Amino acid sequence: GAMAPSYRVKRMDIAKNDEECVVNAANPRGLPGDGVCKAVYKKWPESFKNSATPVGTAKTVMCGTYPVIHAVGPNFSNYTESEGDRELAAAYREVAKEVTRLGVNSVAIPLLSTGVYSGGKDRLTQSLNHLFTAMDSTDADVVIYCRDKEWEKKISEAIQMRT
Ligand SMILES: [Cl-]
Ligand SMILES: [Cl-]
Ligand SMILES: [Cl-]
Repeated sequence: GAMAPSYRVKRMDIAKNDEECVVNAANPRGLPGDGVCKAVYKKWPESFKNSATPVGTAKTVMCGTYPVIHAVGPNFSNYTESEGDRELAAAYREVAKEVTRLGVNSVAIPLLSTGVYSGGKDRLTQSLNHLFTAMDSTDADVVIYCRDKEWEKKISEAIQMRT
């Protein structure tokens, strides 16, 4: 585990992370996809061998010795707010299980269901709070990756508010 487990936020491409493993914001079919998923496909294409997994689950595939945790959040275009919220919570609980199983001291993680799976809503707070519910009992250093300058400020403020 980390000596003093922390949360941090960085505004940059998660394919350039400095952590011991990465969480892909995957689609259920293990396809290259777009956004974070396409960046992850270009950087770790070997990790997409048999990476298909259902909504609300995470499936780890090794690229060399580097673990890629494919986490499948719900597309809020298709799910009801209620069922989508349950699947989004579940995906992050499965990430925490994988991070623990792998024995890593650090993980790079995007905000699941905040981009093309957001159904056109701002889900920063919803997605981040489910990330914290899952990851608070883990001892890995967590580094959250985002692309927007206003999102960076809001995530940083949310981390600092817990102290
Ligand atoms: Cl970048
Ligand atoms: Cl998304
Ligand atoms: Cl963002």
